Amino acid sequence: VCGKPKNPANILGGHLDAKGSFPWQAKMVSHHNLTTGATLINEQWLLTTAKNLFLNHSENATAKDIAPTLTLYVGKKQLVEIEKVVLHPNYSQVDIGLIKLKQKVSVNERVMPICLPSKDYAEVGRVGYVSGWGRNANFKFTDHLKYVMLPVADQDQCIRHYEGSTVPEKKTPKSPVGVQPILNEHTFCAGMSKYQEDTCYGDAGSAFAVHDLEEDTWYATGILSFDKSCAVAEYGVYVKVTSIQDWVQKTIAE
Amino acid sequence: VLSPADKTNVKAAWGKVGAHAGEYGAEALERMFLSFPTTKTYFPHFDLSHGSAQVKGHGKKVADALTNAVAHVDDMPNALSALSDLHAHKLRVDPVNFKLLSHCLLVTLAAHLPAEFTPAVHASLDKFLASVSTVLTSKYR
Amino acid sequence: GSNLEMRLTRGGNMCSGRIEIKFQGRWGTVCDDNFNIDHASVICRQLECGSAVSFSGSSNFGEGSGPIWFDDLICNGNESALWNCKHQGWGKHNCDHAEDAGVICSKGADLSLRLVDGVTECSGRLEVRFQGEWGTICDDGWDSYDAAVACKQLGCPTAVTAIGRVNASKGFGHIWLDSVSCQGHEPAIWQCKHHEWGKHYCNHNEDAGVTCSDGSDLELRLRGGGSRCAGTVEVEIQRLLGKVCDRGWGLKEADVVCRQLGCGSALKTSYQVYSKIQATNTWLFLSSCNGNETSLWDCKNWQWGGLTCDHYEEAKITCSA
Amino acid sequence: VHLTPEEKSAVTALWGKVNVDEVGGEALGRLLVVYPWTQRFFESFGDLSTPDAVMGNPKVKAHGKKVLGAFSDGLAHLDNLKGTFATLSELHCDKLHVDPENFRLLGNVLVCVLAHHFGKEFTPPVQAAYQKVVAGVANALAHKYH
Ligand code: HEM
Ligand code: HEM
Ligand SMILES: *[C@@H]1O[C@H](CO)[C@@H](O)[C@H](O)[C@H]1NC(C)=O
Ligand SMILES: *[C@@H]1O[C@H](CO)[C@@H](O)[C@H](O)[C@H]1NC(C)=O
Ligand SMILES: *[C@@H]1O[C@H](CO)[C@@H](O)[C@H](O)[C@H]1NC(C)=O
Ligand SMILES: [Ca+2]
Ligand SMILES: [Ca+2]
Repeated sequence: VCGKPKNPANILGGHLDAKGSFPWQAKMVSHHNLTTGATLINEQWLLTTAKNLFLNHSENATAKDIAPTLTLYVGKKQLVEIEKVVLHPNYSQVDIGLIKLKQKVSVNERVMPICLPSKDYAEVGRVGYVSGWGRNANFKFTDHLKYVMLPVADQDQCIRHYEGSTVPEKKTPKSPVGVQPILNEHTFCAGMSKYQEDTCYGDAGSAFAVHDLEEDTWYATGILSFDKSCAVAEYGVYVKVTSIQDWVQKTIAE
Repeated sequence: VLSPADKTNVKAAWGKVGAHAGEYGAEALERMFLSFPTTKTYFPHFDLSHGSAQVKGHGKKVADALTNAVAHVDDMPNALSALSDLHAHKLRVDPVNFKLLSHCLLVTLAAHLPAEFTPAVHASLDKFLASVSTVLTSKYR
Repeated sequence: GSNLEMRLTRGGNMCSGRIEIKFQGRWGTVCDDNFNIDHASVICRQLECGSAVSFSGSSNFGEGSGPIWFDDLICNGNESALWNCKHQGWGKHNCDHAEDAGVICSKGADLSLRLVDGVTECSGRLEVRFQGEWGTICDDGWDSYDAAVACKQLGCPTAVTAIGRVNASKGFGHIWLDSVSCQGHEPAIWQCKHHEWGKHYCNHNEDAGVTCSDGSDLELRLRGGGSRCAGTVEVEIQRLLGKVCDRGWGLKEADVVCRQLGCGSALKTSYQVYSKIQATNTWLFLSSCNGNETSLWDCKNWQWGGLTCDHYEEAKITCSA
Repeated sequence: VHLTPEEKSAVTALWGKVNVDEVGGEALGRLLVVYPWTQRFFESFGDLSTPDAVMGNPKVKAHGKKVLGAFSDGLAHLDNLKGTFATLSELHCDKLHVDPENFRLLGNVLVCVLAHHFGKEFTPPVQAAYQKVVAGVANALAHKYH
């Protein structure tokens, strides 16, 4: 069953996930002790970002290089072995990888995949929940899973906030941070909350989960790609899942 | 964050502090080394003790970099670009330590700036130092 | 025909704002790419609002909305209307809405300059009236060419021009101009180069000031060293006594002072006990002399008042003679 | 964690001079101004919108007075800190679900306020001792999330 958390909801921010409400969130740790996020999308597959998979590594690395160096946790502290990794054939515009597990994970109250959406929910103003294992205000990996509520931001406002102009040949890097996000038609942006909380180092790979009250179902509308959107820049940038749905179904079928 | 009011206030405080900046940087470093001894292992070739000429010099360098950043506060990624490259690639400084140093710098300012540490100016300086740390940790890998 | 209307929006009056053009009943804007003073002169002419004063991108008036009607205009400033300037065609542009041009004309601006809280009518804090309200200028980049332009505009003597605020309080309210950089030939301070109007980081502790003098009143003396050639360096400017701050005070500056009194060279910045010489509140700051100047007043960009030093102050000299 | 006698003497000798009715409100207010997400837990406190309003809010002052009272109680029981703080940990964790990072965060704000109030007397060794104390208190207070 997709998108039916047992306890539905009512990062340097707040909102500790105390009762457990995001059973699709996974915490991957690299060989050199960095924690990032990943999102269980069915009983055997998870979504993450290419950059997450390329940590600890040279800008030249393959799938068989990366696969044995990863460690992956679901639920609270249950280690799960990874079978393989499939990078998206593109990375200049999409920043996505799929992880395949050796065996099917048992589904329960604490571990359950999020459902993939059939509608485009990324309308301006919609408030989504981002859960993450990332760094807090002290830039230390958080001890407990947390989440924030963020609204989807205007794409053009975001483009202007990061790049000089929206016109391609007029663009110049204006990123308040060192690393530049990937911006194109496959991505959307999202502003922080109103008590000034946002995502930061290590949150990438997490799902922008939207709770559809009409069906009471949670949908992965985005996958956080640019996780440097700490309280210095304004918007995090996410890859639209609707724009990779076909590729996901295909990769799963094969 | 980093609103116009925050930028005005941080610039006011930095500019009044003026050339004492290096002394406060060195005091903040010493406070950090004594209070959070795990941070000492990034400086094995220094002699780490109160009054060290080497710590004084390094704190003066850090202060000068911060004054450069305040002087170029709207184009900070380029201004601090070289130091961010150095800190991520050569020194591999764990990002937590920038939060630790920034806190110790704030404590030093509080301890020496009685009037000039109102809640608004405290908040603006905290946000400024958090921004410097964010830029200097954005190239971690 | 008569189906073309233009207006300025959000600039607080009818003679200042972002350029909006109505065509076929829809309002739209113009990008600031290649936008210049000749275009602004045309616009200010269309509203009978007088001469152009400033042009700026979407920073002073905020971003517009809708179509960008014109881009890469080439027109000479004598055209009867902005839509009569040469253009690549309606709706052809490379600009974004961050490049929406805005203008302020003289009838919507209303500028005048005065000095306030001076020792004389030709010294004090410099205030500009804009749209009826008076405000100050921050001294970020404030130099001797700017002071010379200000002195010239007041009709004050320009032989010697100091920056800074003597007896002038800190201003309040708006800071209208920042990073003023004149060449000295401009007829008014608002025709020099400056940042965008109202966009600044300065605070009211930084206020530009001027002192305009013919040189006949500037006096320099050493007091309290037992002779006229040793002691604390006291200055009298417009009959106001003050002292030189030791920040930036070297042997070159001391040698300039020693030379002005005809005592040869400065031998020591040492301490000697003679008389009492009372303390004051007004300081002269020297940024640097070359040392070949004939007078301390010939050193560039010296600041008279406007800044407060720390405990270290009262530079003193003992010369040989 | 184990404080030596000179560090304990340093801490208690300074603490004897702290004004326990004001400093906790001062630290809580500064926490709310500098780290604004923490206002989520103080909805009943009314207007939390400007620095003057936070620092002047009498309920903020009163709650900070209670918080510092708890700090003082921990300072008097540096060896059995766990039992002293058991009920406060239950309160902050099981009912409010405040993230335990904020105990550390509040501690660092408190250190900054003490530095501002005591100036040169807040020497580097005294700061180090207070950092040890506040780290131990934060770790004790976060015990129920384990
Ligand atoms: C806001 C925080 C900081 C700033 C602005 C800063 C600034 C600087 C500057 C200006 C230099 C000298 C660069 C040069 O000489 O070209 C430097 C060097 C260095 N920094 Fe930092 N620093 C900060 C915090 C830290 C911390 C907390 C650590 C380690 C715990 C660290 C690790 C290093 C190392 C290892 C060096 C090399 C020293 C050398 O080459 O002499 N930095 N930093
Ligand atoms: C860091 C160490 C802290 C300690 C030792 C502490 C201690 C206390 C104390 C003594 C009380 C009063 C309990 C009573 O009167 O029965 C209290 C209540 C409370 N605490 Fe804290 N506090 C701390 C920090 C925080 C933080 C960081 C938050 C929120 C982020 C928080 C949220 C609250 C609230 C909202 C109450 C009042 C609840 C109510 O009145 O219903 N506290 N805590
Ligand atoms: C760091 O990595 C090493 C090597 O994998 C491991 O033994 C150690 O437990 C890790 N430490 C942390 C804090 O994760
Ligand atoms: C990868 O990029 C190529 C070139 O733009 C494009 O044709 C192809 O469709 C992309 N891959 C996928 C899976 O869409
Ligand atoms: C300085 O003091 C007052 C107030 O600014 C001013 O009127 C006066 O002219 C100045 N001093 C002298 C000696 O003229
Ligand atoms: Ca153009
Ligand atoms: Ca100038």
